[PDB]
Amino acid sequence: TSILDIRQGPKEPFRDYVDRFYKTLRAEQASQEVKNWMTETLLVQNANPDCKTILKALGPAATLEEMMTACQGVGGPGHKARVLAEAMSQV
Amino acid sequence: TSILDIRQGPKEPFRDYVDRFYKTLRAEQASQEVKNWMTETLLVQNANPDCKTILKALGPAATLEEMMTACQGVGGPGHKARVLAEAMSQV
Amino acid sequence: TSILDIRQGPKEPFRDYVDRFYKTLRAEQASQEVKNWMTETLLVQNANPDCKTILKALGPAATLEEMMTACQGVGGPGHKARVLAEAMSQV
Amino acid sequence: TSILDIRQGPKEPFRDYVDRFYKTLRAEQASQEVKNWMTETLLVQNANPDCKTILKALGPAATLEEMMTACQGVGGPGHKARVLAEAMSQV
Amino acid sequence: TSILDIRQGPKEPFRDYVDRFYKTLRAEQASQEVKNWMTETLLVQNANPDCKTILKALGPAATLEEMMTACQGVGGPGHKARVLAEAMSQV
Amino acid sequence: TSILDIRQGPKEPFRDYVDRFYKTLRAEQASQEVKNWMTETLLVQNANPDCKTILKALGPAATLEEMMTACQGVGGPGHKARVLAEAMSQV
Ligand SMILES: O=P(O)(O)O[C@H]1[C@H](OP(=O)(O)O)[C@@H](OP(=O)(O)O)[C@H](OP(=O)(O)O)[C@@H](OP(=O)(O)O)[C@H]1OP(=O)(O)O
Repeated sequence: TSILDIRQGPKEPFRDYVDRFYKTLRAEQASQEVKNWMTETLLVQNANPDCKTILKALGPAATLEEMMTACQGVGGPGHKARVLAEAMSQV
Repeated sequence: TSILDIRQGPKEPFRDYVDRFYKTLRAEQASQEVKNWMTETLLVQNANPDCKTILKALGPAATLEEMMTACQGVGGPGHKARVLAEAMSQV
Repeated sequence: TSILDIRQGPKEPFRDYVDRFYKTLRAEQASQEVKNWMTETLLVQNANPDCKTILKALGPAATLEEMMTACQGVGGPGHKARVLAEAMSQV
Repeated sequence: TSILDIRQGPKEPFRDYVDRFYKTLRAEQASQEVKNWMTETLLVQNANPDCKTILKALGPAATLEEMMTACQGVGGPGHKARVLAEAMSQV
Repeated sequence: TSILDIRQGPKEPFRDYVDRFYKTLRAEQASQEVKNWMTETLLVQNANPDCKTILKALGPAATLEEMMTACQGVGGPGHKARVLAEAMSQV
Repeated sequence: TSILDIRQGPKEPFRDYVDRFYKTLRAEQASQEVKNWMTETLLVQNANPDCKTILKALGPAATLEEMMTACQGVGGPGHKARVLAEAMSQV
């Protein structure tokens, strides 16, 4: 069980993914700075596309609470209705 | 396990979220007034968007039974059909 | 675990909700008449909107078998298709 | 646990419902003829609407294998697509 | 637990159904030729309609790997979208 | 439990499928080169159609991280909305 393998499922909510991410990070053989850099790269690098869109919309300099607050709607009725409406609109 | 971390899932019903909220609140090192203020801030602050819409519609001075009664339809067939209909209508 | 807290989930079928309702009612400190009045008030008062619509359509003087028979379709394919069709029709 | 209480869930497949029906019937205090009559009344009487439609379409003199074969499509993609198409068509 | 009772659920994937089919077949009191004939009759006879369509499309002289390969898409997004599109098209 | 039997479910995410694939591969009686060839044939050969489309789009010379990164969106809201939009568009 390594940190590079923690990938977000297509239907897994973002909070469970980040929970598994830090849980695996606490059990990884690496220094503190390396764990911080992994937090700044792999946590967003290994997300699902539906959340990588919103996380890419927040841009850099976004805190963890802002990311989780911005992605906790993915999956819910409003987000699915909006995504389907945009898909039918553009196609 | 802290109180600031209890966040509502995108598909979790509101009643389970408030149940976990008070369950974690009973096991938090804080005075009574602090627990009341946390109840008045974090419970609505850390909800999912689909319920934050209705809770924002009820406005302040709304009791817990009014919130739970107003949000227990989120997820059900009628709410999903209405949200999808509005999404197709505006887009 | 009190009787006032038994609320129907947005996706829970009506039969499971009434099962939990009577199960909790048998373990509540109240007289027989009080349990009957609770059966006549809270069981319909604390239902989800999708079932409160049909239970409101049956009106008073409706037996338990009539309620459960009228609400056991909520969630199924026909009910979801009809609700979505009405939502698209009115919007 | 009585036989009159075995009701089909809105999303439960017909085979699980009839399995619970006969399982409860084997543990009911009634004679053989009474169990046969219960099989001929309650098994179809206490089904969900989506299956009561097809079972009503088969009419009487239909065997158990014909009922289960006719209702094992309820829930699947084809049945949901057809029901939704008819709902959008009539509304 | 007999072999005639193993029926595919409306939402069960074909691989789980055939797994239960052979698992029950190994524990059935019948000769080898009888088990082969049961494999050639009941495995396709007792499938759900959504898979009986594709298995009927493959025709006879189709191997097990061809059946499972042809039916492993039932349920997935592409198959549901195609079935719904055809349902809306014909209705 | 053989390696030829590990097939991806219609709703199983790709990461769970490849996890079971390597887990079963580590417990298979075969040399290293044979396990590598099995990795280069069966892992893509025995996928579901929704992922075989994207894996066929990546073409050969694609690494495992590229495959998993390209298929982790299958199932999510965006992929389902896009597939449904294309299905309604072509039909
Ligand atoms: O009433 P159901 O037949 O069980 O329909 C559900 C429902 O889909 P729809 O509301 O779009 O019909 C779920 O949607 P949610 O609101 O839970 O999001 C969806 O789950 P996904 O969100 O993952 O799409 C799930 O689909 P799946 O089979 O892929 O789990 C699908 O169930 P059926 O596909 O069995 O209809």
